[PDB]
Amino acid sequence: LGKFSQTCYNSAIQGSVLTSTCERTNGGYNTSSIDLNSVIENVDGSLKWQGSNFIETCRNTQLAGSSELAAECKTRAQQFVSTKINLDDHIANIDGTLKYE
Amino acid sequence: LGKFSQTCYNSAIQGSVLTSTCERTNGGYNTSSIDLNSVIENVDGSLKWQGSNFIETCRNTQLAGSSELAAECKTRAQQFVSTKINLDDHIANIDGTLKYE
Repeated sequence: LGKFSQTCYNSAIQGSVLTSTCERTNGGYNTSSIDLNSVIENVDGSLKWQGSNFIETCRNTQLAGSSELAAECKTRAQQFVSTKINLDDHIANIDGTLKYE
Repeated sequence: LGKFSQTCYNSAIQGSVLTSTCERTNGGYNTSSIDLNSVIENVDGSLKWQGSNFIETCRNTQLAGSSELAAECKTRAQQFVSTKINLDDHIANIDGTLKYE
């Protein structure tokens, strides 16, 4: 997975766009770029690799306790993980209607 | 932030949709549902709160060395902090072109 920099060089970032000159399988080089905006995100100040849609990659979603979303979610290696998240962290009651904050 | 469960009852998860009977600012009960699909994501098997669009909430992006993207990104409390991520984690050279895997 990854490791572009081992066989590429003259790399540059301009905003979210990475450009690099990379060795071809059968010889010679090619310059290309990739826009990282759809795959990297800012999570509370940290750059992180964007995850997947949970309805697509998790099964058996259900409420655990009174406030927790639980599911079995796939790793990038297709192993299932038992996982919980507390909806009380960012889900509020505003005047009777559920809202995110 | 949050704490919907202190003032809501009969809470239900249907797929990505959360439903609850909630208390209203000035009495009575409200029933709302909210879709968690846009605010929670599956990160490597873990349910996590989804972050922000990076080019919209970060600045001063640069490549630090051969493969580290460095930036200043805004935290939830609106402060800029320094952060980096290793592009070699998921950016590959596929026959001379840059690809995410």
